[PDB]
Amino acid sequence: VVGGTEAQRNSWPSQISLQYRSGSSWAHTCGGTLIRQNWVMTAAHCVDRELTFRVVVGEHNLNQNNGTEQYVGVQKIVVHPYWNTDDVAAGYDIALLRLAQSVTLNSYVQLGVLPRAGTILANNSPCYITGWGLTRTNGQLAQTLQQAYLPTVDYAICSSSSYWGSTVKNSMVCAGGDGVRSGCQGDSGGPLHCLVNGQYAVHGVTSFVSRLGCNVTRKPTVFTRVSAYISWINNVIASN
Ligand SMILES: [Ca+2]
Repeated sequence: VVGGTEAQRNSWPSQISLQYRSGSSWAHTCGGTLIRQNWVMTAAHCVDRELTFRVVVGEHNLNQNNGTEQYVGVQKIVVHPYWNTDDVAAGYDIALLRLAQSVTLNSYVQLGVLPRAGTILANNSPCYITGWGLTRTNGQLAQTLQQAYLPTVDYAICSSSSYWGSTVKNSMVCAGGDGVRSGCQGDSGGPLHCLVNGQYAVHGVTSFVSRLGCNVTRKPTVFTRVSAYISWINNVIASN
């Protein structure tokens, strides 16, 4: 997260850290959202490679023991059937991970609230992006969970020539673009929490930013619109 601030520890309890094994050590690569005690929602491009993955819930500081963490392996990876790794702009950047064991829900670990199917947010709706991703373009990961206020930019405006143009689809959500705050590498797969009817719901899965950089004016961070995949998500969890 570029231009963010440290989140209160465990204030976004559904946020998870997706890590892969590199030799005898582990490295954070993406964010994700705990949607069931044994299911995590993340981006398809995060699990495109054949690596050994593990999920960490209740995490805050990646390098220190916070006394709230739970580590669990990944038993199954279900990528959306239309996902095309060579065309992130085509959409479908979403994947569901079945955890090897069910995590224990508590003060630091809770399920994320998903939107009702088809829900579209009005322009400039209040949302927050969270993650341990780079704090600057071509920079380094954040040690502690970061958050940044990132209001939405409706489709009509985001898909115009002044912003992303035809690179964005109606199956995506755009947020930010103020040139100061944005998601960045490492935030991928993470949530976009938006205030709807008094509660924060996960409306987006961080997908991509401009090749020019993370925080670019009129180049909002783009997210997979969760509300367009509710039926798919329910069908996978109900038959797997
Ligand atoms: Ca920690």
